[PDB]
Amino acid sequence: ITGTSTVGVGRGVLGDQKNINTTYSTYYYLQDNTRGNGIFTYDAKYRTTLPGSLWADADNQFFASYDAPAVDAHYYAGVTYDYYKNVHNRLSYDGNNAAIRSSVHYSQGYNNAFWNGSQMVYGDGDGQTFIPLSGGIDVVAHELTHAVTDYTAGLIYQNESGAINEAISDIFGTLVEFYANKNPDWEIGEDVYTPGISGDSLRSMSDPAKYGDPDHYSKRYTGTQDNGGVHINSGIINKAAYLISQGGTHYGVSVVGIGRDKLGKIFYRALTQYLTPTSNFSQLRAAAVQSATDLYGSTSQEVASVKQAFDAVGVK
Ligand SMILES: [Ca+2]
Ligand SMILES: [Ca+2]
Ligand SMILES: [Ca+2]
Ligand SMILES: [Ca+2]
Ligand SMILES: [Zn+2]
Repeated sequence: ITGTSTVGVGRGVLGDQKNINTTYSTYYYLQDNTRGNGIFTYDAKYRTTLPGSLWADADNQFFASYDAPAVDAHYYAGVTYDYYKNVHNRLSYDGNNAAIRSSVHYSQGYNNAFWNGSQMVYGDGDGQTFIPLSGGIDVVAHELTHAVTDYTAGLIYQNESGAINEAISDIFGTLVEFYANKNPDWEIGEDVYTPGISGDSLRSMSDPAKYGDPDHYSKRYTGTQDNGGVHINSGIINKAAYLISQGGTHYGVSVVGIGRDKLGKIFYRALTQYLTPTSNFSQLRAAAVQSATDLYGSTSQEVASVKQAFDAVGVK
């Protein structure tokens, strides 16, 4: 809507206070005009009809429990936009400042968050397995990254290409978590997963096997569930990414880490310049090696580490 840009204050899912960009026109709306064509957050009101109604508030103060998921979805979408703009010089997910839209309070006791091809959607969780999903910055970044992938490589959401699609979202979800410096780690969804259990997460990039996911190509899932194991086989690529950044010896293969910044630069280039809709793991390796070569030279330590990481997880 048309109005005056202002700043409100509220509390997120984890109870932390933060300032959020809003728009004033009779009511204060969760519409951030400071980033691209805007960031809009909607209330789905426990229904499944999307996007719902643009979030309206009477006093620009968002401290009600019902407001929490909206505050975080709005705020973290902004942080993710900042990451892509400042680190990769990319304006929004389409590269042309497309408006970012998110809906919270989707359905009832819904334990998922997703990108539906046009916007992000967040459930409130059942309170046991998950609390409002927008409370996890890696979750929000994971979802917005699916939008970036759709507009670039376009990796089909099935089998190996789908696993790469998933890994890319976990990788950048984690890099954004580090960018915001919000208790960063290499775990996925730890902030909103099982509030009654501390120290766990949905997936682990440092050690995928901790939750039963494969950490080597020889252990890849070949079944039909989960669209050919897109959330399972992503562990193989997540482990490779972790090794490239942090280093380590996996299955007897030693990798010299090159850091998170270079990991991001290599994978962003691979994603935007070399990957295609049907790329498989072997092609991802080729794309990553070529990207590192473009950026650091064929005889660089960076290229060497990329090769070692993929060798470690069995991807030739
Ligand atoms: Ca209020
Ligand atoms: Ca964390
Ligand atoms: Ca995390
Ligand atoms: Ca937990
Ligand atoms: Zn995903």
